Amino acid sequence: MQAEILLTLKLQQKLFADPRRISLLKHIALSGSISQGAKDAGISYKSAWDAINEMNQLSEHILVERATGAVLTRYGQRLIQLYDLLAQIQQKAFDVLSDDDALPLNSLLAAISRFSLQTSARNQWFGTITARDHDDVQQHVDVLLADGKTRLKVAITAQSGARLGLDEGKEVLILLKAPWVGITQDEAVAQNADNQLPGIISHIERGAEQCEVLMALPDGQTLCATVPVNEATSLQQGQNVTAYFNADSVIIATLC
Amino acid sequence: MQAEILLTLKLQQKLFADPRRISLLKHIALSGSISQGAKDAGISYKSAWDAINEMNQLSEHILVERGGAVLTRYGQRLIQLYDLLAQIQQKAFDVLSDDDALPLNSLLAAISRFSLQTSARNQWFGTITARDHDDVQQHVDVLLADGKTRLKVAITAQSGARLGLDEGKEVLILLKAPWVGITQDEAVAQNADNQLPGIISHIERGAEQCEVLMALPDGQTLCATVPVNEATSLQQGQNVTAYFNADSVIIATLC
Ligand code: MOO
Ligand code: MOO
Ligand SMILES: [Cl-]
Repeated sequence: MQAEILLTLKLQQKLFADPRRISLLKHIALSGSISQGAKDAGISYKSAWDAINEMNQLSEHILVERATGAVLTRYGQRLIQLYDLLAQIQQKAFDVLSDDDALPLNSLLAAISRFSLQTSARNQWFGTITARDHDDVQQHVDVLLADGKTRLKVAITAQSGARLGLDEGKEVLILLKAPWVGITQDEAVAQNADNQLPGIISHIERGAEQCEVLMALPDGQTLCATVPVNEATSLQQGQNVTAYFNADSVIIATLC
Repeated sequence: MQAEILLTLKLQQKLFADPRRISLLKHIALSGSISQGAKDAGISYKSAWDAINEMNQLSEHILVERGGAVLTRYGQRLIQLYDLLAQIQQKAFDVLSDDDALPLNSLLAAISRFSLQTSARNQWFGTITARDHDDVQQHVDVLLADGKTRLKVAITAQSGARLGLDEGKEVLILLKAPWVGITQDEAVAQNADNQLPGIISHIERGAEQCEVLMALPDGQTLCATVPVNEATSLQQGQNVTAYFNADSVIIATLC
């Protein structure tokens, strides 16, 4: 149903971790024998003793000493935890980024966001940092959406701006939680916010305390916003509205 | 240390992709022919071929075609997916390549470290303990990785289902600084869906904004961006209560 990937780990032009090799380090921890491990995994205490004296060496920490004066070392234990994990990634990055005509939309950042974690934000957009100040506490950056026609002002702490490398040209991902988006026909109300997105209500579902207003954007895309009732009562479908939100109500996401 | 990660990819229990088959396909794209495309990589012009149609054998497609040989849409893709995965795994290694800095052996905690990075100054790992069925906006309750403090979050119904946010599900809590206030009027604190008592450890004053750092009983640090407007009585080493609402937090889960 799938395919199997094998993680080979080379350390300074040579070999360090082979699937069969990690199998040895694990079988030597469950057997506790210099050989029984080499045995419990298709090796002959040779490709095993040779792949170890050369594995302890290449490694910055002995992975298996003797017994008391075949036993491992904490670092040998972390190597197993590390590899196995590095093995899990593969499968998922592979399971995701899976294939074909069905899913695909952009590259690197756009593709990593596909297997990486996912957020509850109903509005996620890709853009590019076109500017940024240098306020000692809170800074503001300008983002030009992948549509090259939409501008947005976002605010983040300086420590954050510095670590994500939000410099000019940086490709980002705008995470806007539906509740941070307002809908209005009152161009005045929309114009008081830092961000405005014109559009028409393509759908409106009214709950008991909240309402999910879906807005069709000139893009074709849909902006989602959760508006209370005492604010989303006059709103109707097919109406020309304007989504608005302030710069401090947005999260940024970069690979850095 | 100073390590490279060569990636061996196999399907149907057979060598499908290999760094060499890739350099084979990449040079076929550079030279345009299998002929040169072979030497410019690693001999056997007279082998590469059964190796290219063996992959055309393993995928049912025809990775590479044929004056000379031109890659396919599936050939360049498979080339981009390998190289892509080649980076991902390289990073994953390097970011994680530590001596004692574990992501709680959680794919989540681990993935979060090398994959997309967010600007939220407050990110805590937790586990969903509950969730309602309200049609429009639901509410999930979280129990952080300290098994004590419970948070309450609000998400759209589609987000609740699309992520599988049910009991036991592991999540990462994203809380941007500006959505967190810090008071002492228990009336303000108790009024917010969320409240976390602490003690101010530092206060960065600015022309209009302040950056208050409160140390959580955890021993960590919560960060809030407070308008000097709402930071007139805030001082250092003071027992305060940080507060935020349920609809001001984003959840990040796996798949
Ligand atoms: O599901 Mo959200 O986090 O309200 O956009
Ligand atoms: O630095 Mo922020 O204000 O948590 O995105
Ligand atoms: Cl509701």
